Amino acid sequence: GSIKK
Amino acid sequence: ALPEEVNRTLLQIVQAFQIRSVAEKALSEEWITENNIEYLLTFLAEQAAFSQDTTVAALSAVLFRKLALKAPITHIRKEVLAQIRSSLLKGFLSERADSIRHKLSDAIAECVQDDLPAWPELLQALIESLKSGNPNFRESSFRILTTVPYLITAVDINSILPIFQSGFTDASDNVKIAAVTAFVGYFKQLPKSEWSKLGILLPSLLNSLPRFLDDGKDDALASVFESLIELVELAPKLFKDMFDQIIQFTDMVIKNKDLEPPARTTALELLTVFSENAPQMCKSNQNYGQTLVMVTLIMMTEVSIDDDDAAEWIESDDTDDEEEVTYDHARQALDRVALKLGGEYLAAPLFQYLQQMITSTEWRERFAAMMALSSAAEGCADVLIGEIPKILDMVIPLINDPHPRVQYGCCNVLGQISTDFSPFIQRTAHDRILPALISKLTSECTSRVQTHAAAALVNFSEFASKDILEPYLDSLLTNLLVLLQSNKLYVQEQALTTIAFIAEAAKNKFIKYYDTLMPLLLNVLKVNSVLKGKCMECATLIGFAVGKEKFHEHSQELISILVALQNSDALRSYLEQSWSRICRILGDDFVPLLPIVIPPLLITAKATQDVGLIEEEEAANFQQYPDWDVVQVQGKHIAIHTSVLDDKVSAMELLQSYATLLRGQFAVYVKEVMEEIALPSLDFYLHDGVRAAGATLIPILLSCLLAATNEELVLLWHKASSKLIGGLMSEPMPEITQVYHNSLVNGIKVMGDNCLSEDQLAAFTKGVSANLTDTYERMQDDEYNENEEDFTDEDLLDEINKSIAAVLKTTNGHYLKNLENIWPMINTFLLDNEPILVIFALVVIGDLIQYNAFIPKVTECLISPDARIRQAASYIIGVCAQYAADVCIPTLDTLVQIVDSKLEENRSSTENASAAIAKILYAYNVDTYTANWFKTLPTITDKEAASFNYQFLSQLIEQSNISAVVDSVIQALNERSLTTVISSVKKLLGFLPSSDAMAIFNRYPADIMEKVHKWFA
Repeated sequence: GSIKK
Repeated sequence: ALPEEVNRTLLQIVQAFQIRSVAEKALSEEWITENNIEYLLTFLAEQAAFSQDTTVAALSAVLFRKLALKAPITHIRKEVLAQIRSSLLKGFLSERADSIRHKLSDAIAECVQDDLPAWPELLQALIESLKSGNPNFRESSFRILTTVPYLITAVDINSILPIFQSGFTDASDNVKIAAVTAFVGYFKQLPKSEWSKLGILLPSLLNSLPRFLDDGKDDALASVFESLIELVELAPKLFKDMFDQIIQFTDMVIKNKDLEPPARTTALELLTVFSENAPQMCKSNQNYGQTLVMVTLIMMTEVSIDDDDAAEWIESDDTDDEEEVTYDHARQALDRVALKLGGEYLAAPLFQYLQQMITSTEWRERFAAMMALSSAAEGCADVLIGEIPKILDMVIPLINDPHPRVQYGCCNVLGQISTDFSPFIQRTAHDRILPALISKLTSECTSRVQTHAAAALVNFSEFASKDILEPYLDSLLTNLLVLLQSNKLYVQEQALTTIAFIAEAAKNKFIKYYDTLMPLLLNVLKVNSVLKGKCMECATLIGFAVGKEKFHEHSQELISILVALQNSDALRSYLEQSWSRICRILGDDFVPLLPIVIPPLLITAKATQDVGLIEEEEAANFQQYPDWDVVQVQGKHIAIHTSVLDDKVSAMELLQSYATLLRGQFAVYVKEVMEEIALPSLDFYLHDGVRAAGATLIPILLSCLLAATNEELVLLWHKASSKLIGGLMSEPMPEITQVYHNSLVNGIKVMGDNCLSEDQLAAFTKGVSANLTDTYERMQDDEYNENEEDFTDEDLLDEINKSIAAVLKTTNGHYLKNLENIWPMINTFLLDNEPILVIFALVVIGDLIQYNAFIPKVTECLISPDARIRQAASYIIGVCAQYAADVCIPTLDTLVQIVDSKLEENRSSTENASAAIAKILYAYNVDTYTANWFKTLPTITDKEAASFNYQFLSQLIEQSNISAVVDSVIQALNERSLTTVISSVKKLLGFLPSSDAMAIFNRYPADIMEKVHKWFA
């Protein structure tokens, strides 16, 4: 539940 | 050519392919012998060539290919190989179906080998077939040139060049693809010394490209692009003088969005790959970066086609839309290029576009601007870290954009940059970022935007202090409680995860919020496995944050629910980490829970290599799955279940963490884990992760057993050390070799003195030799390529020095004898121009003296431009005077000069030289030399060097330097480099009246003065 590429 | 007898028998068998299995046995058991293999190969070659049945001819050609390797074709008599070759060739030139000529071509390829007598009938057959009016004849010829690239070397240069030039231009696209494939295949198979022979044909290839767009054959264009992508990875410099033409052509293809994605994505990949193989070439050309940025920005716009309201995107998962392919490729492309070329090259052309797109009335461009910055942020961090109020001045105003996906887009940036610009952005922009993200948690915004803002809060929290988060916590949590009440499952799940990692960062500052959140969490669990998994993760992370005592108010109930969940694959991992996290909380109180937790870990960690002896065709067919991989060992393929072995590693990592925490409490499992899991894992040759996990497991297991208690510990260590040693002279991966040596040191550290036997020490020397030999060979290895990443060699040589030092220590010297056998290789390192091998050799010699023909190079290394070499050399000279004069005293003013330096990069070197003075000055004990040494003080970086400088300083004791004497000690203590010269100093202050004694500390602040009194009298 995080923002990643 | 065969007796009529044999034909009917073999024809029946090949046709039969009860009736079938009888044929398979007959072939493999009877017809593949020294007495029958020649007849069989003769038969199959004839069937493939002359049989007018499709299946018989096809299978025979396939069978002939397979069995040609195994025989091998080398040990076949002359008269029969000639007949086989001639029949294969006759079949090739006859009328066969396309698929059969393909299989004939593959069969023919097995009959060409440097082993064998020359086959000039084939070369002349190919030359005429290349001129044939049948595309299949021309295609199959290039196919053979692809399989047997050395045939290209055989043809005269003035024939082979027009052949490829004709191939690139051929009216048939199948021929063109095969021609390009053969051309590139030439480069990936032959040495570079053969490259400047077809290399001159690249302009012909590039000039053939615009033809694909005219004929409207973008599908064939994609295939050629992929072959070109491979050529860039092999010989990028070949593209140098036509670089701009490549760039403009890829640009034209990508902008043409009436084309299908394959031509556009492969064109993008072609452009991208230049940055990964020729970074200097890309940087020397401003047109590349500008085109790359422009093209990726265009493709990132292609989202929500025929849906301007994004009414489909609003109503879906927080997962990615698999249909937005060009958008996905553009993101990864920009990211990959930015990582390679850096900010100072393409930050300016990027922002020149971002400034524009931010103000568009088309929301897709406003959205794209946010995603582009998100992708490029990491690679451009070296520049964008400094322009950090600038970026927020563009991004943050877009948070309230009328369109939801622009809002979503804005949250994504703040999230991504919270990671890439950490930890500086947390300390600096929390005042702007957190209020921005918090304002989007409100329930008036759409679900997708709330969720992504909550996701961004995880990124920010990861590197934010508890002191910084504290005034934001209540507002953060009240909002997330609302997200927790959503009817959309993915909003609930994100709310739990965000809360969990906010709590992790908050630590003890979260105890405030325990009483309100924990019952809400318990309620969720008591009633969607992803939900419960994230909920248990949230509960245990909160538990570690607030501490054991506070956690105990719900721990047992939480544990009972965990048990129900475990015995009821995302969930399995959530449950495992929860158990592991509870262990970190409870400490020794976790012991009664081991019978619940450990047995499933034991099972998974005992998984064997699921291998499948595989065959050519039904491979790649297995490659589809991410959980399967196939490789070749020595000729024959194999298929391996990678995921199963990954799960093995994960289980071993958990077993290791339990052992590390519990120490002696885990001793009961040591013997089982060592013999059934740790050591068998070293023989896992198709998965290096397992091998590494098995090695690191060893010293910690023995550490557990020693603390609890022994012949078993000795027996297990002897078994563990012997398999570690045996791995050194066999392990192919240099990365793994480092782990074994590191594992040995850690093992020796645990087991103590006399932990090795004579055999082991000798077999260890063998491994050290093979490791040094192969490292020297690899490091001793351009017209086509640009001029690191090889610290793999340096890190390997790093750990080897520590193993030698460890082995020397446990043997208390007696490894000196064994170590002489590899001095010839040691000597070469010392006298090689190459820094890494030089540093290694110097460090070894320093460890040697610790317990004639090297002083020449060491004194030369003293004045070296490299500080690492000066440090190692100085230590050698210093350690010489330590426990071993005709060199020390002469070099004593050399080291005076080297000392004169105090810079972070070279601070370590000048501190060893410093210490090297102090013990030349100790064994020989000049009073002007000491005065020189005194102004090298204090020593704050090197521990062992500082340890002695002050030892000597206390010998010169037990004027006006008294405050320089004291501060030298104060700075050493405060910088934690040294730790009773204190006793000596206090005596010096004793010979002065108090008023003069105290005033020395009249320059230190409260911080250090607090320590000073808990240091002295």
